[PDB]
Amino acid sequence: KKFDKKVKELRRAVRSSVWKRETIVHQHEYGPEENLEDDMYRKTCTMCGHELTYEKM
Amino acid sequence: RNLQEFLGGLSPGVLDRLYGHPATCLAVFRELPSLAKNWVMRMLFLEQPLPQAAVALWVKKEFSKAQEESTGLLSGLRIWHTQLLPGGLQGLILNPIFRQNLRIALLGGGKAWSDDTSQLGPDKHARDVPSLDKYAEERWEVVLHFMVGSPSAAVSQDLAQLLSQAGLMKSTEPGEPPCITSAGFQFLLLDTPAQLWYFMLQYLQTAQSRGMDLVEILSFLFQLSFSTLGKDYSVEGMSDSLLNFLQHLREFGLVFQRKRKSRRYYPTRLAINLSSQPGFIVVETNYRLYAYTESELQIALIALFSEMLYRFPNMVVAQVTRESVQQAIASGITAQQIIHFLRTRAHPVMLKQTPVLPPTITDQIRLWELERDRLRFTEGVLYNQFLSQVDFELLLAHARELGVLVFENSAKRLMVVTPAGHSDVKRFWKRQKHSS
Repeated sequence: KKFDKKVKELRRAVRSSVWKRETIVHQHEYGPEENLEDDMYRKTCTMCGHELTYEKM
Repeated sequence: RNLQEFLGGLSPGVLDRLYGHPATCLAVFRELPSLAKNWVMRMLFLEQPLPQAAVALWVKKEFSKAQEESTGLLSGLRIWHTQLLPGGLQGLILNPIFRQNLRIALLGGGKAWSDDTSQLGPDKHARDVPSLDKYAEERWEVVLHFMVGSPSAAVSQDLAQLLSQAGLMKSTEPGEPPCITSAGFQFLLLDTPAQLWYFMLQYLQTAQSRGMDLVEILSFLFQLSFSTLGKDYSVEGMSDSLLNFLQHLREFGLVFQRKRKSRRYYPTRLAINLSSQPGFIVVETNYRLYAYTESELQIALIALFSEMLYRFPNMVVAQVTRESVQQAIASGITAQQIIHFLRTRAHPVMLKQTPVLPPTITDQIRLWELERDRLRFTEGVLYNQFLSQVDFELLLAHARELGVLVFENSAKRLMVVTPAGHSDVKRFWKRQKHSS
């Protein structure tokens, strides 16, 4: 049991130094805009399906 | 608003007519700052103007700001007028009418403010000071209950119309009783002298509709302010309109009178306090309020911003919780008004401590107030379609000139403007490209 404990206490030390970034980047990379009526332009995000509708002057 | 603000906007003729009554001059003098009073007293017995520099040398250089403020206030109130001293100098001399009336009020002379009181002998139905105080308290409670909307309190139609004109209560439909707004709650939370002064100011503002002389009403009110408690005064010697106004005061509890045709009227304590009691609320560090009150008015006022726990026949035990304060704020009452109300009604025992109220409770209430306003929302239109910085700068400058800009960010070339100015901004942007 002492052998198992003394190997376990260092087993996770190397593991904890492997992963570096935990938060996932959620940048919205919209593709080509689609033109609807009333001068409306819609951009669709390719990462999460996010939709942005706006009016261009 | 205060008395000085109201008197600032009056015409010089009205101010001069006001100074014709010694009672008004004394009230104006007492409303002056501490430094102004010394200047008035020093110049009281002067028949010649004094140089401006000589007056300015009285106060030290460090306190020159107070001297300038006092001089500006005196000039605005037209207590003194600059005199063209020979040789190009400027002389300062008090208003002769104001000075004469102030000397009459202080030193003596002329006729008394009241005609006479012993001509009719002692009053057959005279009351006492406690009776007058009880009558005034009952009248004020009835008025405030009518503001709340309790059917037990009924007042005259014109009094109800006055509240509607003041904005405290709005009548959405005819016949239906009006509903008290947030301004009504703020008025209720105000101190009794402050409430009386605000009501009198509203009456003065609306008096122009009735075509009543402002000078006469102000002089009569100031005379009532200095009137001795428990002493009657002669109704005779006043115009027909003012007596009618006095009748309204009879409804307000300021003046007690047995009958409309009676020639005797007794000013009450509230009328005296208008020119300017012990408190009945004990505040504990555990967010508990102990009130020594029995009238439903005070109980309702406390329950507006607190949760009631126990109601002993001569005591009220309530708890101040976050939810109650949030509900009161949503009703339209700010934390500062609540703190001022608690300080005004604070029990004399709590006055022994250096702070009237514990700092922790006030800080907690203020923090709870900021919880509602933590999030800021602005409806508008966002522009983020700027290809060049120069184009962005011109449009941003135009928006700032129009005064419709809400938010600007030159780092990312993003701007947010009001929807109302969106059409103007779009028209300006179209013209710049078309004319290019």
